[PDB]
Amino acid sequence: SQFLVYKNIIKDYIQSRLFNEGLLDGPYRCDIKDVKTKKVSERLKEVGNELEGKFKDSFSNMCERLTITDTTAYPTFVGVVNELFSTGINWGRIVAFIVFSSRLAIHFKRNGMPEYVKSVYGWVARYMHTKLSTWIEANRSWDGFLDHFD
Amino acid sequence: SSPTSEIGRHLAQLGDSYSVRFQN
Repeated sequence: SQFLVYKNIIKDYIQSRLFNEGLLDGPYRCDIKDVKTKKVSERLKEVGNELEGKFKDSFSNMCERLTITDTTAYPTFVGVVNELFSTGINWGRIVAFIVFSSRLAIHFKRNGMPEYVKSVYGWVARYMHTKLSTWIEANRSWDGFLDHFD
Repeated sequence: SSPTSEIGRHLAQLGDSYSVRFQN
C-alpha cells in the first residue's frame, strides 16, 4: 500500500498549501486516519513551509522559468527531479522535492492548468515509489525523517 | 545548462542547506 501512502502525504501537503494560497476549491480537511501518517504529514508541512520561506523568491519563480505547458509538464517534472537526486538523496532534498511539487500545483492552479493538480499527486507518489522507496526504507523510513528534523 | 538541470541542481543545494540546522 506504499504508493497510496505517498499519494496521501503529497495530497495532504498540496491541499494545505493551496488552501493557504487562496487557491483551494472548497475546505481543507485532512483525511489521513493512520495516526503515524498524520504525524508525518504534519511535520512535512512544517519543514516544507520553513524551507519554502527560507528560499521564497527562488520557489516563487521556479515554475515560470521552466516554461511549462500541458505537453511539457510531466517531462519537466521528471527532468528537474531526476537532476535533484542525481548527486544524492537526503531528507532535505526530499523536502525540496515536495516543496517544488507544491509550487508546480500552485502554478497549475494559477496559470490555467488546474486539472493537472491531481496529476501532481500521482507523479510524486510514483516517483517516491519507484526511485526513492529503496533509499527511504534504507534510511529507516518516516521514523528516520522525523528523527532527522527533531 | 538547461533550465531543468539548473533548477534541479538549485533544489539540491536548497535541500542540503536546509538540512544543516538540524544536525547543528
